[PDB]
Amino acid sequence: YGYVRKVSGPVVIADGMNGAAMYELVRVGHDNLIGEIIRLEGDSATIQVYEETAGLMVNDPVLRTHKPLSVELGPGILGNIFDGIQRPLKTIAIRSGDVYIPRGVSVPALDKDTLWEFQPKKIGEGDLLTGGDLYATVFENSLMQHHVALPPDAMGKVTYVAPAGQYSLKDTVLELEFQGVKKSFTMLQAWPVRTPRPVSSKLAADTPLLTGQRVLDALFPSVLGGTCAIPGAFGCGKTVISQALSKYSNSDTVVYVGCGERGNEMAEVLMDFPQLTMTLPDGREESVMKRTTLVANTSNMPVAAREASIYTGITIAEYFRDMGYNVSMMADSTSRWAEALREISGRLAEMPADSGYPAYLAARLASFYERAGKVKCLGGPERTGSVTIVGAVSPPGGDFSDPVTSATLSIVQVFWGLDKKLAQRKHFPSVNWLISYSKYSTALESFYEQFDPDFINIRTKAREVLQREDDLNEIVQLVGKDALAEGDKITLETAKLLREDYLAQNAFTPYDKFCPFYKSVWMMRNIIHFYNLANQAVEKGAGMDGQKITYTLIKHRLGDLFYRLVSQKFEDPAEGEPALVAKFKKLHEDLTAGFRALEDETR
Amino acid sequence: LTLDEAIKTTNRRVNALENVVKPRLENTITYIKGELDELEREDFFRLKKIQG
Amino acid sequence: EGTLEVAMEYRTVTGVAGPLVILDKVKGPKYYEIVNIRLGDGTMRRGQVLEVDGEKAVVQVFEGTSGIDNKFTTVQFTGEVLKTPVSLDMLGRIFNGSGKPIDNGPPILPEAYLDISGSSINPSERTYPEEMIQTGISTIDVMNSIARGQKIPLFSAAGLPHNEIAAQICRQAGLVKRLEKDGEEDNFAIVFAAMGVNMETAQFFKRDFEENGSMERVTLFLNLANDPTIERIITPRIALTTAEYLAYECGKHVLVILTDMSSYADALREVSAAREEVPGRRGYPGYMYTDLAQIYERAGRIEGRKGSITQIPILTMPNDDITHPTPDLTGYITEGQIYIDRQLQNRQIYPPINVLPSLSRLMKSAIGEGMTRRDHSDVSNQLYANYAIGKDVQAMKAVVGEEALSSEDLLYLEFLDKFERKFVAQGAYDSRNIFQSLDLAWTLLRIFPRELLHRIPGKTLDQYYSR
Amino acid sequence: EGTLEVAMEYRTVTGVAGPLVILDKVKGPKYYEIVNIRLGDGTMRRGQVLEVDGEKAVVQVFEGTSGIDNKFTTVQFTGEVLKTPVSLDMLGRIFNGSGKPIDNGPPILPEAYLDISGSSINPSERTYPEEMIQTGISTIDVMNSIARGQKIPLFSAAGLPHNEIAAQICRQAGLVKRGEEDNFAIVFAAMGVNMETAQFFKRDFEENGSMERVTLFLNLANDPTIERIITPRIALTTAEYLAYECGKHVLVILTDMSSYADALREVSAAREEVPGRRGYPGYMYTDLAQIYERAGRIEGRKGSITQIPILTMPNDDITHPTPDLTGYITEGQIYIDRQLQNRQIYPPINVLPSLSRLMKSAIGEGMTRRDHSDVSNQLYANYAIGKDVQAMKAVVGEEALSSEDLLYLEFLDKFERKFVAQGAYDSRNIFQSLDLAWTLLRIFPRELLHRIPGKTLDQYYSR
Repeated sequence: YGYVRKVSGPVVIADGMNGAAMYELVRVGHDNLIGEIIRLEGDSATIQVYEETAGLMVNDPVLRTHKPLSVELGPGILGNIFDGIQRPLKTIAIRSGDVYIPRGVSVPALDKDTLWEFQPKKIGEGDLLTGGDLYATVFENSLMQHHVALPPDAMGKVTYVAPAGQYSLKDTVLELEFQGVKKSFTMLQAWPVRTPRPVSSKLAADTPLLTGQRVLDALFPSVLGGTCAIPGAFGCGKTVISQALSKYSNSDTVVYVGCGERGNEMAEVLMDFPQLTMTLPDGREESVMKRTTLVANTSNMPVAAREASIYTGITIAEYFRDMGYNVSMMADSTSRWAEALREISGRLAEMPADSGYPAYLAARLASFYERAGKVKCLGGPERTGSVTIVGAVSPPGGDFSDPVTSATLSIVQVFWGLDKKLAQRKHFPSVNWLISYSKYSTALESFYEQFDPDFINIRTKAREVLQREDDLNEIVQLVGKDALAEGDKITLETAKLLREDYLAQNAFTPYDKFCPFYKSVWMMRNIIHFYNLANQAVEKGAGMDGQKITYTLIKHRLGDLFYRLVSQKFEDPAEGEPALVAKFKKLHEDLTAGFRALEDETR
Repeated sequence: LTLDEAIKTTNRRVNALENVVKPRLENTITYIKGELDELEREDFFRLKKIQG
Repeated sequence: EGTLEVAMEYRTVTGVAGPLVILDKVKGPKYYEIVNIRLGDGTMRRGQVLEVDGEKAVVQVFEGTSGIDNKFTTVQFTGEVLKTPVSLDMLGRIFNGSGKPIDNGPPILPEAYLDISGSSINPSERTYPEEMIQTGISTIDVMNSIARGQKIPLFSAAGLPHNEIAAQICRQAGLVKRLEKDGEEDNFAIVFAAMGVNMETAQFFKRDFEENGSMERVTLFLNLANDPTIERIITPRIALTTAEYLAYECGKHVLVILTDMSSYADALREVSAAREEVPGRRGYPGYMYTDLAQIYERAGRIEGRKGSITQIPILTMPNDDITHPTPDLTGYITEGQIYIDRQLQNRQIYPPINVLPSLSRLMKSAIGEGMTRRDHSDVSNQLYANYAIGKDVQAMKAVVGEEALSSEDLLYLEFLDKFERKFVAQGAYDSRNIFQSLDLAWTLLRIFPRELLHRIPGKTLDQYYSR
Repeated sequence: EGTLEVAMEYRTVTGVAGPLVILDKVKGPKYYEIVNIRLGDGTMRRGQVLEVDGEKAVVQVFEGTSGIDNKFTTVQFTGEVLKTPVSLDMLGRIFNGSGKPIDNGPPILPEAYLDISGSSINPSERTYPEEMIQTGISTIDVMNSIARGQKIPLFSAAGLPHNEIAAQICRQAGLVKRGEEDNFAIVFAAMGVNMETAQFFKRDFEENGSMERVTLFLNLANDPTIERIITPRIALTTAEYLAYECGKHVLVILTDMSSYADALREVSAAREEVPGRRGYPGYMYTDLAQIYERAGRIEGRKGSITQIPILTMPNDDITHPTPDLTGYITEGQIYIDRQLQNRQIYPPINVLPSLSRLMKSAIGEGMTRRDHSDVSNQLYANYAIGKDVQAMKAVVGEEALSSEDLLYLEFLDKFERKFVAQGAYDSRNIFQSLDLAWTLLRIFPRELLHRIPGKTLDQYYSR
């Protein structure tokens, strides 16, 4: 229909493209490569080809699909690895034994032949259904409970509803008729990826995201449906944090997408999630892999498809959101997406506004982040889904003045600042307490109050202790280890304990793999209450000697209790909530009693 | 006591003040040049190509 | 007005790229002609004519360029510049970036249409700010006061609660003259325009103005980040035009809150890059100074009318700096600057205002015998000098040693401590009159000896040293 | 089969500038079609068509554009992307940067032509690295280990013995063996080396007796700069063929990774493209990925590719764009210290930044000991604290090191003296080294140890 005129890396110019509209999928060459209109000039148009463009020839056929970028968002996507264009990897490998990714394959997004146990809902014949109405639900697998919903922009009366039973995706289920015409629906639903899936109304989020890591859960929390940023300069390996969040989040579903991510990392994900199990209230062993979908394309894949990868990820997350579930997404190495934008715009000769990155960078990144949130879903019943976005912005050179980092930190709500210093010292979380900041503290105040009112006070005290520790470290480095005030020495103490015990998690040991929130609260309370007791002892000790000067002697005589404080992190959570709470109770009371008696002694 | 204080001040200066300021100067020079000069010349070249 | 003409309708779209469409064979195209774009699917988008040459015309599109095709896209030329509808009914309503209402209500029934970027006021007819308003914030009220018609931008960075303090200022807007001040005309009629704000911040602002009870007074224009960029370059202009009508032709004091000027500069850069012209500093368009001047200079008292406009545009330092073109040009234009300091935020002070860089050019005229006590200027000067000397003394004590610090050195450090502890710190809803704040400032000043208060004249000291 | 066709021969070169030759009136071009330009003098050289537009075609030659006439040079279109005749016989020989034989032997008889810049392994197909490698160096196997499929580079500034280290690793390379036909078949890329270093490599490999299983890809600096970029591609293509489609494990070595980056910057600047940091091309992350992101263990096949590049910090700064991108991509690093080299240590590895991201899977029950991870963690963490102790001693004095700091300083000194040092041919096995590693760990008090549990090392026994 159309023919190619110019080929320049990922960008391809086609002539005879008169009727083409922007962002319409297009088939290029005898191999029918995927492409999206980006710039149209005259009878010609510009196409970014998501596939590799090497080997094209002038006058290769160009075919219009007339449909914008679309993803088949039907059931069965859970637990499957999909490419940037959302092609099924496993089916491709099975169909063509060649492990190498073929070029020109047309595998459908989802198998048209799977039989799914379909359970129709309370819907009846002639009922007035609307867009987003859950006319039924289907079990993809254990803990899926996939809810088939009517696509938006659809309404009518139920002329025919299918009975319960196994169904192919070709099979029609609903046959609603709005304006007399009887339209038949099926499980397959295609969505223009660029246009967000509509919602009834966005709303504030007040359910905290439980990462299971002490530092992030307490110091810099995030709410479900929030927006987060992990810079993670080279050497930090942020992907371990992302994987830990995926494994031990409270989310209903995980959509992991890696743009520019290493292939080894996706291999690790797919080879370690199925064995790892999460315990639901029913308690049965269940594989996280079913809860997780992977939209990643490795760094070897063409860079034109980074944008398609991220948008397919976000639209799949939105689709799960409209189902009423709470889904969290990690977008590894969005800096690769920024480089993809720069490479694409470079060929278009668009003037580089800043450091090669095109001017319209903040706009696209802001759109991608703003798709996040917690919303009231459309249709019946009254679902309230949510999407949590936790992206990654790797700073080239480890400087946060980078344009991608600048825009992200400008538009992000909560920011977790990784640093090279803690990474070098093998701290492991490497979450710098200074630069990191959470704008969700005000929202989670109600949750904190209902859980434990003490949490906010001890949190503020811990922040003050850390800031004082930094200031005292600077002052000492300026002056020296001499002339250290006994109160200042006691402040630096238990701040070292905070850093060594509470702020660090092994992340590869059974005890530190997952930190429950209650034990985190207990541990912070123990540390800060030891600090408060030390301050009280400094206040009164039968003379300034026993009060504060003998803090060293206190450390000598309270050494067992201080060692218990530092070892409280070592205990595993498998002991159960009662065991942990009893141990923390006895530890806190023993510490208080020993401190008071020793403070009573000689004072 | 005075000699100890003075030696401490001098050692602190030589170990921290200059050893931090010199990296600051290097970073400032690197950022200034490799960002402003490079991007300004790139913009000028792109404009020249546009006119061409 | 005898006879009219119906708008032309061309189907020619010789070129579509970025946020722009290039129409051709368009005869008699005006500059800044407002065009309505009927797509093939039938959806309607509105845009502006960026430049005209021969039969060509570069048309920017407000709602984006994601559906245009040569065969079926049709565009109409209305033959006029943007004229937003305005009326007194525009109050108490929330509007999209382009001015389309989103309050689930009806569109504005216009009292008149006003061309955007309204007529330039004869400078010989302007007047200096006469009275000042009480901001409630101690740092703002005591130093760098805000006068009716003053242009005070709040300088902040990412993370700093500039939005929260903006909401607090909207809550605490009030007059101060001799503590005397229904006042429906005197009602501040806050016109809050935010561009490219996070949806969470949008809901925050909506709920904050809904709960404050000023919903019959305030008026919000929103252009969210996910909203198209081009819409953002008009939203503050719409806000300024609405404020100009509600103030000048409606006789009401009007306060304007513009949010995230860095976002506006981003939209300007995007438009310039899409048009592909010579860039300026940091690749920005060279006329960004003119745009900021035209967006700022539309405020101030006017001799012939009882109204006024006092605008507080919060600005985001991109890399927490000032040499960036946006803060630099804003300082060149705006007659003030209030700084929010990351160091203050690190010590967890809810208002992080650092008074040392903060300054109002018209503070001297703002303070008056009716407005404040006669010693108010002395308080400001003494606090400035004491804070500066205390910072220098703190640096000297750090380099030489805490013990080596003299008696006056410890006095200055103690003054810094009590200042940053009691003076700057204020509650989320602390709203105190200027007089008690000045009295507590005299307490802080009398902590220093009379001799050290050399900057203060002796008469003001005798008036308010012992008290 | 569809009938053959002979290549077109053009003469319509209509403009030359820089490294680019512009053609016109081309009938049916092809992107990245390899062209073999023949000049008027009769000499020939190759090049790639980097852009195709209309009937025009922009060609970037290989051997440079000098001596090309707009009315006598003839261009021929092979109509295919670059292909390297990979075959099993390629073992035990040497090749130029472009792959032409230089071992005074006949050209390779190909088993099958394979287009270089090969398609990515399906991500689902890729499998995690699980088996340790006996490089023949102690400090690498003891801590910051290597897995048979794991990529890890060697960081080393100019003037350091990193080339000698690479030669030692290549000659002492071997499987853990805890066979020979499928053993390590080392491919040794050489991206832009000095002639003296080239002779060094040739002599060392020939005399080592490992020439029965090692293929070199030498590329000197005198060679055309573009020919340098296709070298670490041809090398990886041959490695892929030998490992996945021929079975034997391959331990690929790339030298002067910075030289490849310099080759990229020069070519990109000639192409007048958008510059990243330091003027390097913006898409360098992609093109370093296409090089690095090839080593790994495909599931359907028993082969394995292991990647050991060698970088060179230009200004001795790890913040340079090339090491930054590498550390982003390459899954760990081995670091070489200039100060330790000044201290007259032959393997000057600095253990503070030397980490292996896949070491957690390299250790296990099949190999190493149950305390290997804990010993590595302690000897990796206490070294930093000892360095901080040394800094505090320097900024205060000798008496500043208290009863705890002095132990850290002594641990650092003994660690830099005994453990790190090794012979020029030392195959120090893991257990004998880990004994003295635990001795170093026990220099510090056996109970003051914070991170490690005492029971883990208690599983091991002294003597």
